[PDB]
Order: sequence, then structure tokens, then C-alpha cells
Amino acid sequence: MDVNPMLIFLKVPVQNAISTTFPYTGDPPYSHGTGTGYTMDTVIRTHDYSSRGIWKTNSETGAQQLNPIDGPLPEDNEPSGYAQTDCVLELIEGLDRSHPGLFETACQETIDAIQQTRVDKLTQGRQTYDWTLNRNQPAATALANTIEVFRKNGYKLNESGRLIDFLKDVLLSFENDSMEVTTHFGKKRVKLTKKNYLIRALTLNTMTKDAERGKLKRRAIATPGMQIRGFVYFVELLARNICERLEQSGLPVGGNEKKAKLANVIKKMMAKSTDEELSYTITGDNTKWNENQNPRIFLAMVLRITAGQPEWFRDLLAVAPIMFSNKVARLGRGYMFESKSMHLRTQISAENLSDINLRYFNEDTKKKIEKIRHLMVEGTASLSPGMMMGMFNMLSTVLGVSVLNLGQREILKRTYWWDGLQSSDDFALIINGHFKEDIQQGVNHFYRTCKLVGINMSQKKSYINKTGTFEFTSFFYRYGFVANFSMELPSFGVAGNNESADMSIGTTVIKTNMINNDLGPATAQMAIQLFIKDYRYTYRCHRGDTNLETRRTKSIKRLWTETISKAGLLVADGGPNPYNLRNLHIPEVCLKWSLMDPDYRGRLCNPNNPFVHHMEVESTNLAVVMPAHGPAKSLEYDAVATTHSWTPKRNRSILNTNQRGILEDERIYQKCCQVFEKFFPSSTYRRPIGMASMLDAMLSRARIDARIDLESGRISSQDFSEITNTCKAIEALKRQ
Amino acid sequence: EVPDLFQYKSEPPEKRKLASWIQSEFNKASELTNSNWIEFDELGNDVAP
Amino acid sequence: HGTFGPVKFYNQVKVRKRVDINPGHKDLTSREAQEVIMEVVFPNEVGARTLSSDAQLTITKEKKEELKNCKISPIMVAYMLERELVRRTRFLPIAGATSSTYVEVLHLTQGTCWEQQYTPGGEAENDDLDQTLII
RNA sequence: ACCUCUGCUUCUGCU
RNA sequence: AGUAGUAACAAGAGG
Ligand SMILES: Nc1nc2c(ncn2[C@@H]2O[C@H](COP(=O)(O)OP(=O)(O)OP(=O)(O)O)[C@@H](O)[C@H]2O)c(=O)[nH]1
Ligand SMILES: Nc1ccn([C@@H]2O[C@H](COP(=O)(O)OP(=O)(O)OP(=O)(O)O)[C@@H](O)[C@H]2O)c(=O)n1
Ligand SMILES: [Mg+2]
Ligand SMILES: [Mg+2]
Repeated sequence: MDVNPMLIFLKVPVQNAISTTFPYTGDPPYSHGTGTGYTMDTVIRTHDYSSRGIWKTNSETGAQQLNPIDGPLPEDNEPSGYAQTDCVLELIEGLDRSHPGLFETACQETIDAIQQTRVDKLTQGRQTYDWTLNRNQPAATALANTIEVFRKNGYKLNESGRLIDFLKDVLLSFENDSMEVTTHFGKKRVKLTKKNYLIRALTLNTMTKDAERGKLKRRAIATPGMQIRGFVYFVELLARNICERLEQSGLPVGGNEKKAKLANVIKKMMAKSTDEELSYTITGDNTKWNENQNPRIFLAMVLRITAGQPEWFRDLLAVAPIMFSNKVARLGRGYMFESKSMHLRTQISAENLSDINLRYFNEDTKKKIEKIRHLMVEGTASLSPGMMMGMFNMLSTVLGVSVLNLGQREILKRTYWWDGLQSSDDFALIINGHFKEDIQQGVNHFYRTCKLVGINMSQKKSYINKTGTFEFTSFFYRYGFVANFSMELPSFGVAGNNESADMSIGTTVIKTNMINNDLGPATAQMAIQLFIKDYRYTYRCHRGDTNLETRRTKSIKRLWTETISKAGLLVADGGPNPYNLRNLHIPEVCLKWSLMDPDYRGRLCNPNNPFVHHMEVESTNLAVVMPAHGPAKSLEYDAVATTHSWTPKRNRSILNTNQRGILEDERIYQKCCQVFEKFFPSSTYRRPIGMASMLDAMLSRARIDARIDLESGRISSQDFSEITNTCKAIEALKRQ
Repeated sequence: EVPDLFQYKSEPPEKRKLASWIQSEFNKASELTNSNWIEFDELGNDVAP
Repeated sequence: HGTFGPVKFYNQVKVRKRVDINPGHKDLTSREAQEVIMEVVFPNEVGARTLSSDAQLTITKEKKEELKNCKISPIMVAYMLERELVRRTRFLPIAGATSSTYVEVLHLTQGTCWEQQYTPGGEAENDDLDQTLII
């Protein structure tokens, strides 16, 4: 007998054993080295799909810009970007007609949002292209850099603290003759040409996507700069507000809520059907969704959605699409070369690709470079068509939904009709009709309409069957959703935040999976045991009575020998595991509280300890996890802050670079923010408001605090005077 | 100017075909031995039915 | 203080709905909670406006009285107050009682093929009882 | 030679 | 050599 696990499927329905088809106990694929090849690939393909359109040279950047909109209609099934403005507009009008008042409301909310949003909203991004450095930076650092360079060049409406004023500065910055920035050779002032600056403003940096499952080959992603991000933010908010009120939208609802919505859509559909109709479902995906979306079409959508609204808001929202129409892609890190004969290796940059000799390259890469040369401009590649990965998830969703919305019986008046649900490029389409011929025709009508707006159903990725089973973004439906526990396997482990956070995350993951992904009780118990072992090995916090040798053994053994009630020691202090199924939702510190030697407890929970690095209420007890699939998620956890709530050390590589100076700036800033908070503790909870300087606020607060302390008797009259004295000396010293 | 300076080899992997040894390994992986390989850490006592 | 009854085995449809997840909230919006927490933890930084609601006022006094001389970081106190005072919900697959005290132990009482009969310690809400009486 | 620093930091995006 | 796999690692940077 040869063992074959696949034979289980002879008896067990595939969906009921789907877990076994997900190999998520091994390391996922990673890229090594440059992404420049993947960037060139997407640039090339994006142009290829739009190649029968119209070329123009941009007046401001000199970029070669391809425009396939209202281009010739598709003539075969290859992916097309030849979206037709009038067809898009018909669809959006259809969506307006189906949902009276929806556009107006979503606009109203977006307007209120534009008035209320603070500039610091843009600190919420991840790695951001930083034009002042031509390098990526954390979002907040990138924001600060833009603000600082803006003000040095005379743009400072953003001092208001309002995002919309920062947006004004952005557009106004493009009028500048020569934007000054400083590079570090010490320090040199560099003047960007108007054209240089605009190109950087319109840049998306690119890199390859790591750790993506389910695929043989890698692909490129992109990160926009700060000139783009504030405008995209508001377009996507508007689109989100619309998506929330569409029965056919899969966003922004998440796991359980998404499943509930899908189940409702099927239920709705079937109620509306006659008994004599056939019903089929397409498990649907689109080819190269992002590469065939078009900024010019998004511009049309935005203008149509915002019809009748104040012109300032229409024009503000139209900015993001216009910028995307005029975008360029940085080409990444370049390539490395090697000489066998001379045992050497070297790095060339993406910029070198403009004019480097082609003899160094394999044939494939030589062809790519040749194709890309006419697009290259000051080191970047012109990319007028496409949107790049995930830039307008919600607005693109609106386009797909608008096609779903067309399928109503009273619009089509055909022998078929359709409805469904769409999230980005993923969809479930339900087609109904009297005979199979009706189904085919309905599917063709849907497919061809999608083509007319640059949506290209993936033939090899999609399939059709009678309604009852289907798949949607790794949710499997067999007359109702079934579990897929294996999707979650990567989340079973030590999260790597700290000892306190990780215990809570580990037990919660088990509990959540028991509730949501059919993690049975025996396996849940074993999950507890496996987690505890991994935590103990990772953190070297083996039980105090064990005889393993680590750098921590001796100190944990002393804590153990000296402890009276050992059952009260946290696991991280060499204590026993208290967890079983029934108490997974109880923070360890609570669970053991009554069993703790009072002295240990008073140490462990000492608020004066130097380990806990509190920061902000809004980011308290929050971890970031990367699921097997999809974007990074913030994860709330429940834990008492202790000496186990520590913070691991930072990366030190920057010390060896020209950018080491940044570390000093950060240290200074933090010192200023820390002292500020000694005067305004509430600022750790909510963000303080004001145009006053940090110093002025601290002075005003010290004085009036010292006065109340005096009256109330918390402080002597001597102390009080010294405080007001110190204040006066600070007042003075502040005049040089 | 080094004449043989060249992009790093970036080709598809060399293909290989099935051999009997992998199935054989898998048969053996699925078998009982007369050793206990995994020692589990402790749980809290059972209380709920 | 919970009591366990028997486990029974059967198939039951667990339908996804939005349910409350934090017993003991005070049914405040985030702005009422903020207002209250500002008064309790950072009173002098409150700003112009102050609390209309009497619910707000009696919570403030209670909490203010419970937490005088408190030396735990104000960050954790505000964090916990916010978690406590604001009603939070989630969409969960849930076959039986939807009360927050039952939601809290859903992993314990409900499985794919089983129910673990259980009663949490403590009083019901009068609201929950009234609601269940009608059903 | 030998010395110093670095081990995510020129590269990890979006709702 | 080996890892790997569409491009890298097989130490880098500085003195
Ligand atoms: N914006 C955005 N969309 C994502 C991201 N990850 C996945 N998606 C979308 O969600 C879809 C569902 O992903 P999954 O079905 O879990 O995985 P997949 O390998 O793409 O899909 P299969 O073809 O079912 O194997 C993807 O096909 C994308 O359309 C992400 O990080 N960002
Ligand atoms: N990590 C990811 C995965 C997907 N997407 C978005 O989701 C869309 C659909 O993803 P997918 O179907 O995986 O890829 P396509 O771009 O459609 O290409 P194809 O299906 O032909 O592989 C992408 O175009 C992109 O907008 C993203 O932003 N980030
Ligand atoms: Mg796709
Ligand atoms: Mg997809």
C-alpha cells in the first residue's frame, strides 16, 4: 500500500476537508535581491494592455503618457484597458438611480471629514516614499520632512493643523521655481528643478511583495509619497462611504460580517427568483485588476458621484485621479552583476538603466530595458495607465459593483438576470434564467459589459456551477460557510511582542479559533500545551523546577526556590501553565492574582518599574500581526501592564550611514515630547489642540499648577516661589 | 570594463522528475514507532465536563 | 462563581449576528466616555464644555472616588476606563443566549457538535431578562 | 595585518 | 561547493 492523503476526498467533500489543501506549516515564498525586474514587468504589461491607445508627451514632466480610454473596442479575450467613459457613466448613473440620496449622503460625510481631519491623520500609513530624501521612510517621518521642506520654501497653510490646508500647500508647491532640500555628504543645500520636484511628487516607489502564499512567482507593489496620500485618502473615504450602503459590496466588512452579508445575498436572490429558474454562481476573479484600472476613468467616476456638490470639493477629490494619471514608478534597487573570472560583484542602480551598456544583461532583461527606455524620465518610469496594486480598492470596488447592479430584471428585461457580491477584483456572480442558454447569454452580457469598463474576468481562475457551493476569498460555501482552520495556522505561535502581550495573544488566538474556525476542544487543549512550550523556549522562561541550562536559568531558579506560592508565578517568571479551555479569556495576571506571594505581586506590578514603555492610550495593548493572507491587522489584547510588558531593542544599522543624524533628532524630539507630557498628562490620551508653542503652554501650566498647589497646601511657599522664578528665567533665556 | 561582468543567473529551475523514494519516505512518515517523540507541557486541571 | 451542567451533542445552526462583548459597560458613546474620562483622570485639561448627563456625573463621582491616590499610570487607567465604559460589539456565530456574559464564554459553551450548559456567576441585567421574557 | 561599527534600515505598500 | 531560484546569499561598511 502506498499512502495517498488525497484519497480522503473520495469520501469527504472537498470543502469539508479543505484545510488539508493549505500548506501553511512551512515558510512562505520570499524574494531575494532586486524588485526592478518585477517593476519593469508591470510597467510593460500595463502598457501592453492599453497599447492601441493614444500617446502624448506631458507638458510638465515630459513623460510619455498612454491613454486607452474610448480606444478601440476589444477584439479578443486578452486583458484590455480600453474602458469607455460613457459606459462607466451609464453604470454609475445606474447606481445613483438604484440608490437615491446615497451619493449625496456619502458626499456630505466626506465634506464633514474634509473639514475635521487633522494633518496628523497621514501619520497612520506604513513605509512611505519620501521625496525629500528619494528613499522610503515611516509615514510620520515622511510627513514631517514634507512639512519642514515646504515651510522652508514658503508653504505653511498646514500650520492650521487641518489636512485640507496641507493639501493646498501641496498644489501650491508645484508653482515653485526650485524647491530647496538638504543632502548629507555634513550638509548641502540642493535645489530641485520645478520638473524634478514634480516628478518626485508624482512618484510611487516600488518593491516586491514577500511572504505571499499560493503563487509560484513574485510581483511588485508600490508606495506613494505624501503629496499623493492625503488626496487618495479622501477619495477612498468617499468610496468607502458608498460601499457601506451597497448590498453587493464586500468592503469594508470583515470576516464574520462578510460571511453574513454573502449569506444574505444568496437568500435575497433565491427569494426573488421563480421556482422555474436555474441559478448558477461564478466563483470569480479578474486578470490583472490593478493594471487595467484607469485614473482617467476614476476621474470620471469621482466627477459623476459628486455631481451637484460644491466645486471646491469636486476639484479636491479629482486631485487623486489626476495625480495617478500623471504618476511615475521608481524602478527599484537596480541589479547586481558578477565576474566569474575576477571573482567580483557590483551594484548598478535603476537610474543607470537609462544609459548603461546592454551587454551586461540576460536576453529577457535586455528586452525589458529596451521597452522601458522611452518611458524613463529622471530615473523613473512613466505609467499613465493602471492604478498599481491596491491604490483604489474601494473606488475600483464601486466600478465592479456598478456592473453587478446592472443585472436587475427590470433593467435588463432579458431571459436572464444577475446579482452578487464584489470586493476589489474578487466576486461571486449569481446568474438566473429559464434555460442553460439564458445562463450562457447572461454570463456573456456580464463579461462583455465588464470589458467595456476595463474589467477582465480571469477565464482560467474563474468557474461556474449551480448555486449552492462557491468560494469567495478563501471562504468556502457548501450550503453555508464551512471552516478553514489552516488559513490561521501561522497565527499559532509566539507573536514576538513581549512576554505579557504574547501570553494574551496566544490564548486569545486559541479561543477565537474555537469560536470562528471550528477548532475542536481536544486540539484547542493541545494548542495551549504547544504554545506554552514555544513561549518557554522562546523567552527562556522554563519552569523553575526544570534542569535546562539557559542564560536565565539561575535567576529564575532563585525566584522559584524563594517563592512560597509557586502556582502564582507567571509562566515568564518560571511558573506553571494555568490555562485550560474554560479560562482562555482571563489575563494571566488576573488568573493568578489570588495565588501570588504579595511581594512578587507588588514587584511585578510596580508602576515605577523601568521596563514598561507606555506611549499612547490609542496604541495601548495593540499589536500588529501579518495574517497568512491580506493586509497587516492591528490586534487588541487584554493584559495587565507589568515588568513583562517590556520593549525589545531597536535596529542600529543606521549608525553606519549618512542618516545617523536622524537618531539624534528623534532623541531630541522625544525628550521635548516627554517633558511636555509631564505638564499635560491628558496628551497621552487625546491629542492636545493649540497654535501656542510647546514652551508657552508648559510655562502657563507650571505657573497656574504651582498656584493651586500653594492654596491647596500640596507645596510650600518657598518651593512655589522657585517654580515661578525658574519660569521667569526660562522666559528670559528664550530671547537669544 | 570586465568582459565577463554579467547579471546574476536568473533562470527557471532545472526540471526533475518523480522518483520512488519520496513516496517511500512518506509511507514511513505515516507509521507508528515504538517511541513517544512528543512530550507535552501541563494544562490547568479539567473542571468543565 | 459559574455553574456547569451537562454537555449535549447535536447539530445546530450558529447564525452570525452582532452581539455585545463587554459586560459592565455604561452604554456611553465614545464622546461621552472621553468627556467622563477627562473629568475623572485629567480634570483640569477638560476645556470649555462640561457634562450634561446625570449618568455621566454619578459615574464620574464613583470612579473619581474609587481611584483617588491611584499610582498606576494614567494611560492604563484611561485605557481601561475606555474599554469598560463603551459598549463594544462584534459579529460572531452564535446559537444560544446573546447576552455579553454568555458571549464572553462562547468558546466554552458552544462547539460544532456540542453545547456545554453553563451559568456565569452574578446577576442578570433587568434589560436582558425582560428581553428574554418577551421572546 | 590589525581595528571599529552593523545583523529588518538605500528594499516590506494599499481599504 | 552549497543554499537557493527569474535574484540574491556565500558577510557589509568604515579605518
Ligand atoms: N488590497 C489588497 N487586496 C488583497 C490583499 N491580499 C489579498 N487581496 C485580495 O483578496 C483576494 C483573496 O485572497 P485569497 O483568496 O485569500 O488568496 P489568493 O491566493 O489571491 O486566491 P485564490 O485564487 O483563491 O487561491 C485576492 O485575490 C485579492 O483580490 C492585500 O494585501 N491587499
Ligand atoms: N497583496 C495584494 C494582493 C492584491 N492586491 C489588489 O488586489 C487585486 C486583485 O488581486 P489578485 O487577483 O491576486 O491579482 P490581479 O492584479 O488581479 O492579477 P491576476 O489575478 O491576473 O494574477 C490586485 O490587482 C490589487 O489591486 C493588493 O493590493 N495587494
Ligand atoms: Mg485577479
Ligand atoms: Mg483576486
